[PDB]
Amino acid sequence: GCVXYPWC
Repeated sequence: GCVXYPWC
């Protein structure tokens, strides 16, 4: 995933 943006 993306650190800060787990919805990415």
